[PDB]
Amino acid sequence: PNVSRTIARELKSFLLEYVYGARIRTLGEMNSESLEVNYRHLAESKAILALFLAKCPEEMLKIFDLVAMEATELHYPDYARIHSEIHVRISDFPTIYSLRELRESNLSSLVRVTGVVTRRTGVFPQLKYVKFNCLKCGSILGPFFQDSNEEIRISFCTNCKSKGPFRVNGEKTVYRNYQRVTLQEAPGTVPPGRLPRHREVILLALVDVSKPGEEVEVTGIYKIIEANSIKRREFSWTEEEEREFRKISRDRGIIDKIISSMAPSIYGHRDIKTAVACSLFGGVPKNVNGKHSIRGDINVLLLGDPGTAKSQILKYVEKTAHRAVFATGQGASAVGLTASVRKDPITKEWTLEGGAADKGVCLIDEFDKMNDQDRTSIHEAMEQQSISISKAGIVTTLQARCSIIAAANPNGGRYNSTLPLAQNVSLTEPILSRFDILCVVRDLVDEEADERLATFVVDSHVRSSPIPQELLMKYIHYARTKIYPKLHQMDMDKVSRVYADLRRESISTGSFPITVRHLESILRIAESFAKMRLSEFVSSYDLDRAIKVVVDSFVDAQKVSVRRQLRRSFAIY
Amino acid sequence: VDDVTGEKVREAFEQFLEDFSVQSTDTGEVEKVYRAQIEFMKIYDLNTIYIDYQHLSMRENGALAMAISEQYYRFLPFLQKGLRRVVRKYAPERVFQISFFNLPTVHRIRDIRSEKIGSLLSISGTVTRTSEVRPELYKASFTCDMCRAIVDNVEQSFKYTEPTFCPNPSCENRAFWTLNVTRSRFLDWQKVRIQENANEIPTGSMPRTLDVILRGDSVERAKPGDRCKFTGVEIVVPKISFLACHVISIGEINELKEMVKDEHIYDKLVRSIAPAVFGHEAVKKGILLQMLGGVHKSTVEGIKLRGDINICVVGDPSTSKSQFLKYVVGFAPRSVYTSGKASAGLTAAVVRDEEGGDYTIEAGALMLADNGICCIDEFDKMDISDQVAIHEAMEQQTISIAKAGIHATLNARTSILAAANPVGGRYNRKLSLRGNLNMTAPIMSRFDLFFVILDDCNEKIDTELASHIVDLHMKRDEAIEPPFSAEQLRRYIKYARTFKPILTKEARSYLVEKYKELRKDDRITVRQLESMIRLSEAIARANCVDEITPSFIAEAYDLLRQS
Repeated sequence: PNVSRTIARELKSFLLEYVYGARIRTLGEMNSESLEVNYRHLAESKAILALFLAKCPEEMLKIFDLVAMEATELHYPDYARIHSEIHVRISDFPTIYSLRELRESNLSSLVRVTGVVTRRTGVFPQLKYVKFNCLKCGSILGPFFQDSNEEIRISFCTNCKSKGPFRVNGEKTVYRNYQRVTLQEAPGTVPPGRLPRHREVILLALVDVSKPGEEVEVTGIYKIIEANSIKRREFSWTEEEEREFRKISRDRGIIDKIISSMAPSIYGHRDIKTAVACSLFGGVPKNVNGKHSIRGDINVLLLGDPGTAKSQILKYVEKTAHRAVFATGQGASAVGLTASVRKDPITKEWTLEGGAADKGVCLIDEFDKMNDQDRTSIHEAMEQQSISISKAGIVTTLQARCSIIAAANPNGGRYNSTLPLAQNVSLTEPILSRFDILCVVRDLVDEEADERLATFVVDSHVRSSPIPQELLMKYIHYARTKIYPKLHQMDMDKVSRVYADLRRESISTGSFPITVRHLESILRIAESFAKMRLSEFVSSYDLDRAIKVVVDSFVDAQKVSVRRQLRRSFAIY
Repeated sequence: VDDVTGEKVREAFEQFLEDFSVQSTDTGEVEKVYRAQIEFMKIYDLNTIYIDYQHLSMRENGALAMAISEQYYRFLPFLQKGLRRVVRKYAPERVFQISFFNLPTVHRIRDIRSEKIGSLLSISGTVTRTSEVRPELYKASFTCDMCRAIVDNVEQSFKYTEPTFCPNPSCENRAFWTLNVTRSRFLDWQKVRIQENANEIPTGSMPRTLDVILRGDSVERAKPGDRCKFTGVEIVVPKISFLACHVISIGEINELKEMVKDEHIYDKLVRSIAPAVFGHEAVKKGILLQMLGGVHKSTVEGIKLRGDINICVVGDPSTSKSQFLKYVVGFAPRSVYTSGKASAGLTAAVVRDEEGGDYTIEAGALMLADNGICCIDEFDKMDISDQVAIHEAMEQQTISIAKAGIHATLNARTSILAAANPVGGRYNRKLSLRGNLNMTAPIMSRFDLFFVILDDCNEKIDTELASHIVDLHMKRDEAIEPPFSAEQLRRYIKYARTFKPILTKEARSYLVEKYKELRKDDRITVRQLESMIRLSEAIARANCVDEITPSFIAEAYDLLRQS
């Protein structure tokens, strides 16, 4: 149509009257081909262009590249010798859709969707055109083939009129660059009972800038989604809820209220939920001059009798938290640590995908019942916050810095308290050393516990002071994405004095030692409590709760013969 | 011959849709609700209507339904054109889906012949596997070789078609038009696997499965591993496939009101749940209370709890404890039986599909039943992997499958009926249950009730048992006969299932003392307390009393004391 000719000259006058000169000089000097245009800018200028981009973006994209190349040609001479075409990046889409709202009415239009990328393919062959060799007469014939069907069977020759066997000739054929990533819905925003959907995305002209296993925002057209723009930056906090969170965090020591708000179904005890809350709230990751990456996550390990609740609590924690997936699994396990390089049968190739939480928390149930692959993958992810892929022609180190909450059972049911935890569990010491907190429950008897536990669990079943659940789960996302509390060298050296007592007393009476990882763990627990307290820095008494958390985990993980250590730690209790 | 019959049946269908409005105030006279249904969907524009076949069977003395019922594929565009004309005249991007439901006859997968090709059919069964939704071409926009003219081509659900003549006489060629996707409406197309139910399989036969196609907005509703009932059209695929339009999650009052007003119902119910077994009232009590559960709903936080009853039978060799196993599966429709020794499969195994080399989760023993009893014979000869898969499926009422990078968990509700035997067979009273059962604590936990059966020489009941065995060995004896049949017992089980009762304060005050009395015998923790709490609403539903009194929970306390 000639109506595009009055569209072209409109936006040609728009780019010289708005930041577009700085945008075109940055794409021209970086020899770049990506031009950035915000939707609000031209939408404030002309809403009819925004309506045309929302209705027919495929014919709207035939004007954009031409006027961008014309602006680059009169701004820079001979730019067509190196770069023939320059694309545009339509960002700032207001109506962000979900993957379950993708319907028949959203066809041939612009859509911004959130997701997680997996099984990414780079520069993998795509077909646009074909040819075919007819074997009977030995002739050539060719049509078209895009990116959705398998292939358009050709069975009728020109003059053979035969049903002979035909062969695929792609030795005169088109050149297609294909990078399709199977995007999935995030588990932190899926409704309960339903399953997350998945789609296939085409990436062209934007390959290997995306990270698998992370949240992503893609703006493209819907037909199979053909992505135009990618964004690796991304139930949220608002302005009306952020002032009341600081007002709630300033009054009445909210750490214990968050602990009491963690388990509404049962009474429990604070040793499981204190480790659970400090593991979900996490610490901060720090590096010195680009190296020495410390793990900011806290991996907790639960142990005890089978009757006691370990799965219900984990499930509740997962529901409460963002990007937390309860993978669990024993026999099912399959590919360990969600990271895998594998062949794919749809088009016969090699691909890499990190399964399903790079910032999230992964929940493992029945830790003692696994094979060699899923133990080694979680040992690599616990040793380092990354999983490397070094096969099928690809080498990629993906983020596996996810917190680990594992639950296990001992060999025989009973805890057998007259033996240490190393003889009790089947696991050894270096896989136990990655877990900083080892919480363990035991058995109990008198009327007191019978009067409280059964009444609280029957109160939880007869019904269909603490902090409410919605404000708590909004506070988790508000504190984990805005603050980073450091430490100041004013009086922190005193903990190096008390560690100097606490290390030495573990040799003379105990058998298992205390190392520098426990010091890193109590600094992470103290900064996690400072994160939950929403302070600027860690206080002096946060380390008191941190040393209490490490004493009732390490001393409780041993025999009854470390009983003198129950009173030896009473001076700092 | 149907070219002049199609316009007449289109006029009859639009007269059926035009002559029926809504006059349903004060439960008076009846008339169909279709015009208000179209007026309600006017805002949402989905056009995925539901028309009842029972409501269509009254016109022309059923003769309009019988003529449409055999020539459904030959009358379907006339029906959609009549629906299009009535929504074009009653109301001002256009796709349509007409769904029929509630057929009076339920047909199996083994009674499908070639005489019903093209007719409508009701197929019930269980879904084995599912295929991810893909766009259906439906209709495409072809462009000519020289005219560059648009042609709206309608596919016929067989294979990629192609026109023959250009409509504009600017050309008359037959060379390759080119396909176009802008002006071609696309509908999601899913292909799932339906299979024969476990209660209607012939003796020695194989449970033959079949693939059924589905379009419109009937997709993404059918959950895997759940008994389903489809209504559609038998369409051949170059194989005899099926097309469904309606999905549902499936799986007299004078007799029911007479049976809930008496007082001795429960005593005939404990001796009528297994009429072939002499003795063992406690095992019959647990089997009767293990069919119906309760109070699982939602915890005050947001997590679902284990509201089911787990039943496990143990004892010496050569008893009648497998007979219950043979009864449940012959009477309960939601019942899957496995041999146990010859068994991932239990916890829903993973199998690959070559289209995308993608995984699908087969239910197997663990997820086949919904609100039913999965019965595993020989529980102690199983491996460690399936028993930790059972434990992973039991801590939380869900099952997780981790394969090929994807992790998927789903809600499966089952009541495990575990038949076990000792390490030596003979049960010795010398030691505890743990050393004789020979299985670890966690897999020993989350079990509500254990039934230990010991035998010896006690002539007075033994002669009666042997006489009952030899009196049973005849052609359909009356000795076995129950006080009432299963005919009202099935609807009684369903009526007690949809009841949903609750506990009081006196029951909780007696329950805390009962938990102290159960813990005074000491393993016993919160799980056995949850098992007796779940058995309380099951015995409340079985006795059909809403607010529970502690006297009916006293029998459950005595049942726990008897074990």
